[PDB]
Amino acid sequence: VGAXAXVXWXWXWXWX
Amino acid sequence: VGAXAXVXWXWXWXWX
Repeated sequence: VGAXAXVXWXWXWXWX
Repeated sequence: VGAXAXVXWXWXWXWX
């Protein structure tokens, strides 16, 4: 949860 | 996985 892969911004879910 | 809470750097596990 933050940034990278998973939740937050980047890839996976959320934004990015 | 990246930064924040969980895996990576910050809090949880890894570093920080």
